[PDB]
Amino acid sequence: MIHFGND
Amino acid sequence: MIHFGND
Amino acid sequence: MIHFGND
Amino acid sequence: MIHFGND
Amino acid sequence: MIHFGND
Amino acid sequence: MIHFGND
Amino acid sequence: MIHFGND
Amino acid sequence: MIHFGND
Amino acid sequence: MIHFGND
Amino acid sequence: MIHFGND
Repeated sequence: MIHFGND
Repeated sequence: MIHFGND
Repeated sequence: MIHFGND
Repeated sequence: MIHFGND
Repeated sequence: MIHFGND
Repeated sequence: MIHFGND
Repeated sequence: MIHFGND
Repeated sequence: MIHFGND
Repeated sequence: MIHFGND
Repeated sequence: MIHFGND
């Protein structure tokens, strides 16, 4: 997985 | 998965 | 899956 | 699936 | 402007 | 403007 | 401006 | 501006 | 996994 | 500006 952004 | 954005 | 946007 | 937009 | 998607 | 989609 | 996605 | 994604 | 952003 | 991602 790749996440660009805040949790 | 790829997520561009906040959770 | 690919998501452009916020949850 | 591909989603352009917010949940 | 708001863009959900690639350029 | 709001764009849901690729350019 | 807000951009969710790659350039 | 806010950018979620690569240039 | 790769995360660009805060938890 | 805020950038989540690589240049």
